[PDB]
Amino acid sequence: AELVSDKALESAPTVGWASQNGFTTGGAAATSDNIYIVTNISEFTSALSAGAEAKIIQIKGTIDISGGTPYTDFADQKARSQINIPANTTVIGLGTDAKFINGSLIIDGTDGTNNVIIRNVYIQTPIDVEPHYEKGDGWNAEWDAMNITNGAHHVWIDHVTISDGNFTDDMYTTKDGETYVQHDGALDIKRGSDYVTISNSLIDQHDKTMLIGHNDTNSAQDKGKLHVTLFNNVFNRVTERAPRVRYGSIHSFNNVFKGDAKDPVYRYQYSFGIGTSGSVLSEGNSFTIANLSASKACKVVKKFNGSIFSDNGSVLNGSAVDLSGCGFSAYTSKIPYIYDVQPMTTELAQSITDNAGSGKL
Repeated sequence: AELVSDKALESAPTVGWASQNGFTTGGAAATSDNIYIVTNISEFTSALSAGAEAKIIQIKGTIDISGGTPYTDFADQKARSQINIPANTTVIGLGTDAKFINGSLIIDGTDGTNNVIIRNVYIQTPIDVEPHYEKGDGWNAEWDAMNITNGAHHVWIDHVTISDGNFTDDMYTTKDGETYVQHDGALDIKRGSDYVTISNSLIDQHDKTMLIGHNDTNSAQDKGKLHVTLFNNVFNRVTERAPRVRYGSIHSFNNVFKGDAKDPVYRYQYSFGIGTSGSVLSEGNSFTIANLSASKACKVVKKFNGSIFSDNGSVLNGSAVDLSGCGFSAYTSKIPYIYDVQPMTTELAQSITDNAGSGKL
């Protein structure tokens, strides 16, 4: 098909881990036969069947992963809603409304998948039709909006929006006397995945958001991997994990975090979660948290079994913050790429907010 957007051939920026130890070009080298325009789930999976061949898949309108048939149970949702994105693929949205609903985009390196670009698309978090009950935790949902796993590497997520959208948590029902949680994580990066860059994106209205590194049996294999760079993104009405990381090394700069500690649906808990062997370098980030005092600024970061966290130049509710005394160890590994961290002013925060998300490429 014809290439509508010339911007589709662009590779990841010089800044970011997705451009370290190799480049993330997606399907920039695709032949005309591997350039597609898809308007439904059938055309989407057909295009994806090109495998590792460089391919550019242009999304037009809303793609219903369920194909119009609601999932009847877990097995059904597992069998039909998880869409694998193969190596050397660029999934780019056309215009202002490229969207995915009722499913998950999976970047699974178990088959060697790498070099993937997901850009200018909106992904509504899936609703698990059959949450499983966990002894001591209650109902737990299984599916996320996007999952990077099993060693997938060199992934660039740009101008993407992930939101609970049409079904927010205040709409949850109850089953057997417990809140029937049907949303799981939003964006997960785990199991040895590496070299990822998340830019100009928006995650809006969601609880358990971004988990980098999962508590697995042989997690030591995550050591020295899961390097993720996040810049110019907006995390709005997100309860927690932006991200919560274990083993991975996160570089989060000039992002906007907006929430309310008394939000009636997505009550802000914290932004950065410092888990086992995880590290986070926060720079020039903007935190606008309603009902959060400057005296409790340390609440933007939460310590789990990890220790490494450093912040430089961030601001909370219009005033600069000093988190050096929050109880964490210094982030010392040197960032390998050149990057421009600007002072977090009211205007920068506004610009980031105005530009973040899908439909703004």
